[PDB]
Amino acid sequence: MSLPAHLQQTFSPEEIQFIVENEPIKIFPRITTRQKTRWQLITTDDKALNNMVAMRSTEVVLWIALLLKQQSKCSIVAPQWLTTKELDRKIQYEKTHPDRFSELPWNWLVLARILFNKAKDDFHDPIHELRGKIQDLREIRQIKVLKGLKYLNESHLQLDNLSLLEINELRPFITEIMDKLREIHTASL
Amino acid sequence: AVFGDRVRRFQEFLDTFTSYRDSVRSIQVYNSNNNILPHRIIISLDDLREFDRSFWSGILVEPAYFIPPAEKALTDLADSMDDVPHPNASAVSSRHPWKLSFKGSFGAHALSPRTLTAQHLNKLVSVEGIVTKTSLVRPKLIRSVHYAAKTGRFHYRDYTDATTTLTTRIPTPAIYPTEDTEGNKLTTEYGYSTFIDHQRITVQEMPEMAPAGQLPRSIDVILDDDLVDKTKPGDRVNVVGVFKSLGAGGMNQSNSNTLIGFKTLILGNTVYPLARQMLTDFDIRNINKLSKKKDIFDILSQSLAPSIYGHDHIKKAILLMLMGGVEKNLENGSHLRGDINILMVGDPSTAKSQLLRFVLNTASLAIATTGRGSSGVGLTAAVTTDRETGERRLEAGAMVLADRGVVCIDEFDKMTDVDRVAIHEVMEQQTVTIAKAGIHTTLNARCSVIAAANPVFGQYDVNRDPHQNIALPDSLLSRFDLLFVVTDDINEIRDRSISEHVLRTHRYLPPGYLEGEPVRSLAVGEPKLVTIPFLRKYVQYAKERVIPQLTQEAINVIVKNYTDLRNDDNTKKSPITARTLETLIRLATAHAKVRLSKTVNKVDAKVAANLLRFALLG
Amino acid sequence: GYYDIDDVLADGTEFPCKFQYDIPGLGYLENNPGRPITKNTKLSLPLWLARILAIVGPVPFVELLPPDMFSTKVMNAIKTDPVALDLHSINSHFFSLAIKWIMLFSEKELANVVSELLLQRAQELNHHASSLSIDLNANIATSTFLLKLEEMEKEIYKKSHESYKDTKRWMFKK
Amino acid sequence: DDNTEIIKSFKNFILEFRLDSQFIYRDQLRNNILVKNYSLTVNMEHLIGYNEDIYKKLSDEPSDIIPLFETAITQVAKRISILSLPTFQLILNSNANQIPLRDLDSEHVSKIVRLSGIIISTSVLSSRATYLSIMCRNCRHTTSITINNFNSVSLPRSCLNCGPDPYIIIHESSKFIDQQFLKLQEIPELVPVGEMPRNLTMTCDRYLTNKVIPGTRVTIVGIYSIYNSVAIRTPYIKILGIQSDVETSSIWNSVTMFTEEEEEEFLQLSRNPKLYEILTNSIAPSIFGNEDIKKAIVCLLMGGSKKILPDGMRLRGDINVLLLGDPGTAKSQLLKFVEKVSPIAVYTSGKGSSAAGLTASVQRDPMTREFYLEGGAMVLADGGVVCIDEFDKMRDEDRVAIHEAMEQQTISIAKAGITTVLNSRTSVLAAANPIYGRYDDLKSPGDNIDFQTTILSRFDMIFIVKDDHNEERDISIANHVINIHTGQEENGSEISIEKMKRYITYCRLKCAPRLSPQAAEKLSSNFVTIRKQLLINELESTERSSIPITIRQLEAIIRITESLAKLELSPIAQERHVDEAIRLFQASTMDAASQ
Amino acid sequence: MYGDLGNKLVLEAKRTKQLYARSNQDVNLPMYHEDIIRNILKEVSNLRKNTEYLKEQQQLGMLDDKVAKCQYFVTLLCMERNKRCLLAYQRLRTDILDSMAWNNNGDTNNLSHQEQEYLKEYCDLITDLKSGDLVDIDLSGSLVPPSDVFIDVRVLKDAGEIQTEYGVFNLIKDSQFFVRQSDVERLIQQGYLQKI
DNA sequence: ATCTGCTTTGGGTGGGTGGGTGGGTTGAGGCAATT
DNA sequence: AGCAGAT
Ligand SMILES: Nc1ncnc2c1ncn2[C@@H]1O[C@H](COP(=O)(O)OP(=O)(O)OP(=O)(O)O)[C@@H](O)[C@H]1O
Ligand SMILES: Nc1ncnc2c1ncn2[C@@H]1O[C@H](COP(=O)(O)OP(=O)(O)OP(=O)(O)O)[C@@H](O)[C@H]1O
Ligand SMILES: [Mg+2]
Ligand SMILES: [Mg+2]
Ligand SMILES: [Zn+2]
Repeated sequence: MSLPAHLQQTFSPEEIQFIVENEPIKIFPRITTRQKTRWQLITTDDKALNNMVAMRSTEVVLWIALLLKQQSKCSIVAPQWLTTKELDRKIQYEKTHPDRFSELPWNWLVLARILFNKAKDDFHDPIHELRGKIQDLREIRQIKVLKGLKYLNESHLQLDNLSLLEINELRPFITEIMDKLREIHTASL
Repeated sequence: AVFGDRVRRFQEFLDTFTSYRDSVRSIQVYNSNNNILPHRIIISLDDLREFDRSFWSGILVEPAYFIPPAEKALTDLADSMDDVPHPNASAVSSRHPWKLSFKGSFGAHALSPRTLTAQHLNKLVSVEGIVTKTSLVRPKLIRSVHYAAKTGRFHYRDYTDATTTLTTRIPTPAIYPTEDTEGNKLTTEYGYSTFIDHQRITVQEMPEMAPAGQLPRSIDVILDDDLVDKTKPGDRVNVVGVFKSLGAGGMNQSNSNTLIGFKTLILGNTVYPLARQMLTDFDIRNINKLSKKKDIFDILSQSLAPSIYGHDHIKKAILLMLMGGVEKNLENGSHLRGDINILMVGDPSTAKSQLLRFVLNTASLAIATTGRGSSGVGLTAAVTTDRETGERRLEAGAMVLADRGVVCIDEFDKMTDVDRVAIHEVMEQQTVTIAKAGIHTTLNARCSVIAAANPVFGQYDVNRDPHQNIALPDSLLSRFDLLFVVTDDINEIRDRSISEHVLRTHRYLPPGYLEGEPVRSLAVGEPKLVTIPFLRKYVQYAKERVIPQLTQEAINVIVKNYTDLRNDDNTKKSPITARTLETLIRLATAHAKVRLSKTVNKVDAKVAANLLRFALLG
Repeated sequence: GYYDIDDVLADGTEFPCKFQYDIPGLGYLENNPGRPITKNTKLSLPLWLARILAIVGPVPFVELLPPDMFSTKVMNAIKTDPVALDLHSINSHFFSLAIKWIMLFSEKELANVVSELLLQRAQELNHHASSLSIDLNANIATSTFLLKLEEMEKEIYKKSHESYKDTKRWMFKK
Repeated sequence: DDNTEIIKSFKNFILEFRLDSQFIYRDQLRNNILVKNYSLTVNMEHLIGYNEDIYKKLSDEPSDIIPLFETAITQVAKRISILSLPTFQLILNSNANQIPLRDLDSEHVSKIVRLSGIIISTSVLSSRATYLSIMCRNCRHTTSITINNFNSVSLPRSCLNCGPDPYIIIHESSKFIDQQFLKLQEIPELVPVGEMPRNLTMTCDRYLTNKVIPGTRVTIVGIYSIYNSVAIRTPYIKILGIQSDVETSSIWNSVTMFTEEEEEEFLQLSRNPKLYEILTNSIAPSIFGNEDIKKAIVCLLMGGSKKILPDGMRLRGDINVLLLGDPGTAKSQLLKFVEKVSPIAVYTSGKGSSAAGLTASVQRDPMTREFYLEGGAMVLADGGVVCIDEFDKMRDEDRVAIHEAMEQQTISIAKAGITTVLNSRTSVLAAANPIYGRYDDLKSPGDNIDFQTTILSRFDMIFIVKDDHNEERDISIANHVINIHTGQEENGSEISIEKMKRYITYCRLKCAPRLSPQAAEKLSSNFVTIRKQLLINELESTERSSIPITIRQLEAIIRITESLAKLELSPIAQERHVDEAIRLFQASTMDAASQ
Repeated sequence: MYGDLGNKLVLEAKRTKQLYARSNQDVNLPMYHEDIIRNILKEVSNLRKNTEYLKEQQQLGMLDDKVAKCQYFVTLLCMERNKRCLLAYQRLRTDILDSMAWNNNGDTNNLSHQEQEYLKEYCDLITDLKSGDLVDIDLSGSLVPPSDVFIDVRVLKDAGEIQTEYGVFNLIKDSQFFVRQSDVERLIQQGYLQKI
């Protein structure tokens, strides 16, 4: 009908990327738009863009930042959680707590993929090391998800600190299996 | 430590379920009254799973560490039950512990000889297949008891082997002790020693279940004590046991190969046949009610091979052959056979082979052979050597294996004279005489032969006499009760009918499948057409508990028919003889069997006469 | 659902039944047409007919006998090893008929058995759906397990496999 | 010392190897552990790219480093799947030049080699030890041993007084793996001048077992080594990888080995409106004319559909074709092509064959003195096609030994105690000559054919190919053959042998059409007319027809209809296929009978 | 029995759904099963005749209450089952037609005349919806989020100098453009352009 | 006088660079000569 | 286990 069958009840990875690209990020303008034309937006705030000064930290929407970076007119400042040391700490936290997920942002995978693809010269650590660390973290969280899937039931379930992309991956299996369990239980009464 | 705990846990299981206790008590009572039941108990794995999951999982995955405790617990229970006042010295010295046997549902351990791999070693498995070999039963020493005359006390010694127990122990050579610890002379007391029987069989994968272009595989099995002679070659069995490995497997420096694996085999716990149907009171009453019908013969005959058009009389003959006659042996020595042999000769594509295959599938026991695929030795028996003991013996052939059953011979005319002689002897005498390799014996082969042959020129010729049309000897021909000559005569109505029937048959779709889907257990213990299973039950019942006797009226009918038949101008496709009288009596007796009657009446004689007349004079 | 094709197919399976009255002119239910159907007759009717005949009729018109798909043997096989069991052969719409049966008779033993079977099977279902092949230059187990899946499990597996495949394609898109 | 460093190096390859943005081996390992396949297939071109030094070690001493790369894989697998598992198998892929089977000699001992051949025999699986638990006879001291299957191991000779060899294995605590033996014969073309083909013994482990069947061409990567059975050693190859063009696993079990992407191609090809023409043109592109025989060969390759009735009767689903004709007709070339296109096929000459050579033969093992059964041509071709050339030279007995296997598709044996009924579901494609070499029209048809009616009725379609001297056709054939001699369409009018073979496999394992009522009525009317036509022809001539028309021909027409339907993945066979089937039957068997 | 034809029709509907799911881009509705539907409706007609005969017999006949109830119940249930199967098949086909109508901006021999009329007036409805207050949005637009502003595209099939709303594009076969995705999104949808 | 060490039966848990004039002997299948 | 050899 109006909506394809693969977009029903769930989001596509491109939809998740679209959602992620509206969060603010920090950039270093390579131009001085501030006056001592003008941006006119309706979906976000435009004061920051109208007030830019060379080599001065400022915050804008992620998609505008990517558009500016495409023109070599801004250098994205990578988040603080995306350094080598922070990823080692998160890996250690995951290793020592088999029964819980680490406190990574809800967009760590998507943002990592976007920034590695687009801004390769804006990180202060070698890119290969960061890719390896993210891969390790993904494997640990996958083990934890596999172990936690054994507690599906006709009642609620809790998956704290699970990120958006992982939840999107698992939404069909979890929802349908739990729905069938609920249907059986309800038929029982 | 753990062993005692497990024995306690199994003892608590036997307490919770009282059926096993009742069975043990009944076995002991029956033994006391007395021929003798063995000390074996069948436990349901499902009940054990319901009771204690850990014990069930251990018995399925680590039987070595969990079966001996259960056997000991059962033996302790039985001993606590025993109340025999005076135990005989043999009984006191006897080493006869209670053995455990399993049933129920094996989830993923239900396998076949092809699917057994190294991953399944040291686990309880159930295997299905055909028994192809069977060694000779030889006693095996377990315990020896001696007597010291001077000291006046008995001693004993315990022996163990790799195949007599599930846990590895130090080997014990079978040398009997001769001197006491202090140097006294010891005399063995054989009457108080303990020996058990021992046999090894080979189970082969079912040929029809094999992959494409691969010959079936087999596995070796060991049966001890009361499981020794529960199977014979050619039987379909389901064997439960523990998959093991033996020997050093080339790890000893004597063998320099360095590329040979370990030996493997199964120690059986149970054997389950897959041949006789168990009749219920409902089945018996239904059989009787049907037999009271006046057209039961026609219904049963038509029910045979519903997918073959026509051939009513051949189907009737096949029914009478499945029922058989009555075997009589006289005091003087004459031994009259009660089996019916049938020969079909006709043009190509007349459904002879399909009738043979249907008889193969329906009959309780049936062996398949062809003309060019068989041999004289392969039909009677072969001389081989026993691997276990290295002793000369005989292996039964197709005719011997089919004793008290049926043997279907396809392409009877493509055999050789040397191979035809064996069948001639078997049909003439119903026995097999063997004189080879210093062996003299007489094997029993009491089977019914149903065969199909082609004329000499590949198509029956009406002009030429029957002798010129068939290449088989007259002596061999006289041994067939009914000779059916079937011709493919082109006709319009008949062709339309047969073509419509074939087209209808070719459009069948089995339930559980979609259109265009090409065609491809759960437990081990466990004018309307009559279904094949009910036909088998009817045949079993009738040929098991009916022995009709002749009566003067049937006698008059038979004598009149024989007299008229022999001296009649009309030519016969086969020559009348005194053997025709025996065939008439046999057919009448078989038809009486069909009706579940104790006497042969006029109707049976009139049916036999009509069948023989159709066979002889079309 | 009324328009759900799988449900329409499921409602068409045959269940054993036993009539309890004497109804002339109902032969077509039996093989023969145009003959009276005597009482205590045993015959297999489609679910959409048998259910309504069983609830409508005091003594209803028919009584539902235990189907061979919910027998003791099948339950024991389910409990022993759920993953290895071949559900497709027992019935291609096993779970739907099971839910309908539970609702009809409100029996909880079957409910618990079926729930445990479904959970244990779903574990392996996700194990297989999560496994995505790779091409180095530029299997058997997965196929044998797929052959055994029931229709509803086959839909769930397809959906999960497509979701995993889409996420992997997006993440490693050059 | 060095072993730990080598293990560390191979562990860093599995954790650091990325060609773009995907870790190929880390992800391959996780995906394999999830489906219970404890192995990793590594391409040696990737290892030569990470660090050439690691390849130098793996190639200089293969049986010492391969065991240290397996333990690295196991450690990485534990790190990836277990949040704090037997030793993992390593399967290798290489593109190095293939050494001919007969060129392997002392210069290649203990080296990685690649070679091709034909598998002629496979053994029953054995069990090799991987972890022994041992005990001492006297002092009862418990110990364990660990074994890798790479030979250059035995129980300790001295205990840890205790006499020599004091240790006995405790079996209920040991673990074993699977081992298989294979015989590899060299390809017929590679063989040197005037030499018999040579064999070579091979062994595979764990996940490389039950991967091949006798008679299939394979490519092998392994180690050419030696084992002592005086100062000579018998060579053998330790398999490290198997690659084959035949999906034997799909053929024995279900449908497998077809990717969804590969499966999509087959559906697209089936949707082609004129797939029949493409397949007909794709058979023997180098043989001119003979379109009807090529359509018959397409139908034979496709096969019908087999039915098992409730009462137990089985209906044959294969099609048998006979080619009778004059010399130079290209019957042998058609047979040699069909042997090469079919997934399973055997080419045999009726003269150089025997009753036991076909079917199965009884053989005695010289060691055990026990008779066993070995399959012949019809068993080796099970599930495929047998091409019996020179069908007229076969002896009467050897030909009679084929009736049951051709009709009932089973080989009943009763010899030397062995009593069984094997399975042989094969299609026979036979070529023969008339009595006088050329079909002489002057004499009656009963004089040109020495085959009996029984054997002939078993053939679905009989082609009596006659060579007529026509100037136009002769010029056309001359031009075609000269073009062949002096001289690639692949534009939707022809598909290569590989694609056609894969499509045959897919169709056979995916479709089994059924007749609709209209087709049944049509075929039934046609059978009545054909039988009447034989009777009118017979009444005219005293002689009894030499080519028969029995119920088997009706079943053959049904099989041809079903094969034509299956060709296009149509679950139902309609009249549009019945008409073609009737046309082919009239073009071959009624044509032969009319003369 | 009395629902075998409906079961066969629903099986064909299932096959149609499976084909639609498997197919990647090109979907063609199988030929409308006119024959099976004709047979089903004929069967419903005989069932109606049976109900009328039963009522007539009850009005003047020896029939009893229980027997009449049972037969009148078994006939009604059969009619209901046939109706359900028919409606399920038709609804599946209509859903695929809706999907096709939305995929285009707004062969046919397979469809029955009723389905042809349905599709025509449904496209009319879609265009009417597009004409309303949602004009600024291209309701039958692309459902993939916009990611890149400028894309490289290649002309897949030769055509004249098509004059789109956004401008003039000289669609020469085998020629590349550096343009904004928003402008050439329709041409990509039709197949005149490819993203590469 | 004591300690150290090899090899059977006969059989494939020694083999075919030890052979069959050192014994393990029927069954099947192919080939020449006889027909 | 009996017999063949080295300390
Ligand atoms: N009366 C019949 N009804 C149905 N099928 C028949 C009939 N007669 C022959 N056939 C068909 O004949 C086919 C093969 O013939 P069959 O093998 O039964 O003949 P046969 O008498 O053993 O021939 P031959 O002399 O070649 O050994 C079977 O598929 C069966 O379908
Ligand atoms: N279109 C063709 N028709 C006939 N022969 C051809 C054709 N193309 C090539 N040939 C030649 O046919 C020869 C092969 O012989 P062919 O297969 O025709 O013999 P046959 O008739 O089957 O056998 P025989 O002569 O023993 O009866 C090869 O030399 C090949 O070059
Ligand atoms: Mg036959
Ligand atoms: Mg030739
Ligand atoms: Zn010791």
